[PDB]
Amino acid sequence: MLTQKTKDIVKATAPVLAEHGYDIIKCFYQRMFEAHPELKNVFNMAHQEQGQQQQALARAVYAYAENIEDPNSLMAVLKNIANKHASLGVKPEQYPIVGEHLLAAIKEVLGNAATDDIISAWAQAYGNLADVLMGMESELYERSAEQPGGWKGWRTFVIREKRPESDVITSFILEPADGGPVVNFEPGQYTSVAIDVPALGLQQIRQYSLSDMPNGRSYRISVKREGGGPQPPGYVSNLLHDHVNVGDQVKLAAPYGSFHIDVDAKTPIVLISGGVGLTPMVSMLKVALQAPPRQVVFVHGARNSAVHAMRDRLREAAKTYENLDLFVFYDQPLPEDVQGRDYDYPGLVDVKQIEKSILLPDADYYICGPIPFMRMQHDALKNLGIHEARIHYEVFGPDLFAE
Ligand SMILES: Cc1cc2nc3c(=O)[nH]c(=O)nc-3n(C[C@H](O)[C@H](O)[C@H](O)COP(=O)(O)OP(=O)(O)OC[C@H]3O[C@@H](n4cnc5c(N)ncnc54)[C@H](O)[C@@H]3O)c2cc1C
Ligand code: HEM
Ligand SMILES: Clc1ccc(CO[C@@H](Cn2ccnc2)c2ccc(Cl)cc2Cl)cc1
Repeated sequence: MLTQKTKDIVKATAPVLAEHGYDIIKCFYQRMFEAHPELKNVFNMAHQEQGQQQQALARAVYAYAENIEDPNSLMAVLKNIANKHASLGVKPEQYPIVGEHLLAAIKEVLGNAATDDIISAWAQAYGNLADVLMGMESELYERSAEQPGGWKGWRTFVIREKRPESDVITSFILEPADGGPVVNFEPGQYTSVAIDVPALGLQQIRQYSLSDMPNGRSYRISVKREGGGPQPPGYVSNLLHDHVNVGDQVKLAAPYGSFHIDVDAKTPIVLISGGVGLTPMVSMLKVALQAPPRQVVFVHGARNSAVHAMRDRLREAAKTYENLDLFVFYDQPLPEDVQGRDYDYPGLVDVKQIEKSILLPDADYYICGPIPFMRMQHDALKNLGIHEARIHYEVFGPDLFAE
């Protein structure tokens, strides 16, 4: 537990760590993987190769230092991290490993600036946080294990169905190879696919939102091909698209995540998604639609019809259910796409254009999609006067972003 003096050093030195983030990250991974190559099966080996994490790291040390006197705010984001670590299968015995290399890295990068006081302070902060996280991750592991259909670590699943949803998004329906029940989850939650990457000669792990409702038998994920156009292709998403088929096997983690609807609630929901960001919205849609009433506004932005996933299914849903409003935005509509017919509005999702349809009293708003899309939606919702507490978001990447 941290003395006042220790927290003050953290507050005074976080900028130094954030400034040297690139070199630290680079040194940390060089050291850790030399000591423990096997850890390369748990981390992302694309990472580009570390840029996104430097951003994450810079934001994370600042926010930590900015909230070190407020344990409640700190507990909340720790929960999101525990959930992500639980999904990856992070183990208490790995905490001393990360710690040594992180500290050895920080020390080697700061060199002369790495005083005893400073190294002592971040080392205590590493330990304080390690403790909290391990306890949270353990409690999450036990809760999955004990529930009907639950498990710890990886369970083998077989692909039963593989269906294209658009040019770029394909669904996979998964049943356990053992043939038993699967655990319940909250709409909005994710699994993690663990699979061997031939090009890498390594296992890689990626999160995917569970895109259908709980049924007790199977899970659905819906995967966007992260393809070419100067940028290198994604590892796992291309692998699922081209090389995984009906009858092949993957490993899955139990459902985790802190982004979801309260199923027992009867208050309304506004579901705002961009592109593949729709995947957890569909699960929330399908659940909320049973039980009086409940009231769902499904607001989706896509490029056009070619890349619009689940297009015919949502359209049919909007004419079968009185409690569902559908609003579709097309950013660059194809010539065969016609407004007032195949989509509602052109351009980006803009909540002002449907303001009275979305501002249901004491609603909950849920946002998923690319970061600038989420800032944009968050901002717009906040200019209508919705309380920060009523806006919920999930990042398809590290972070900690639109915090
Ligand atoms: C909570 C959560 C939920 C998610 N839900 C979904 C979902 O429902 N559906 C879905 O499709 N995805 C979802 N994702 C995203 C998904 O987990 C993966 O990040 C995504 O599928 C890409 O993985 P990959 O292995 O294909 O790409 P990686 O190999 O991990 O590469 C990542 C990206 O960087 C690019 N890149 C790689 N190398 C470079 C380079 N050196 N220079 C520049 N760019 C580079 C790649 O093209 C790719 O777009 C979710 C993520 C999270 C965190
Ligand atoms: C105090 C110790 C730790 C802290 C504060 C910490 C914090 C974080 C944070 C902030 C993230 C990003 C969360 C997200 O993407 O939503 C993360 C991700 C991650 N952590 Fe930790 N973590 C710690 C320890 C560990 C340990 C011990 C392991 C064991 C291998 C580990 C493995 C990972 C992995 C694999 C990711 C995902 C990043 C990626 O995509 O590669 N972490 N952690
Ligand atoms: Cl200089 C420094 C100071 C504090 C941390 C704190 O956390 C580190 C270690 N780590 C990695 C995975 N899990 C934990 C980290 C977190 C998140 C991300 Cl996205 C990258 C990193 Cl490196 C890291 C470098």
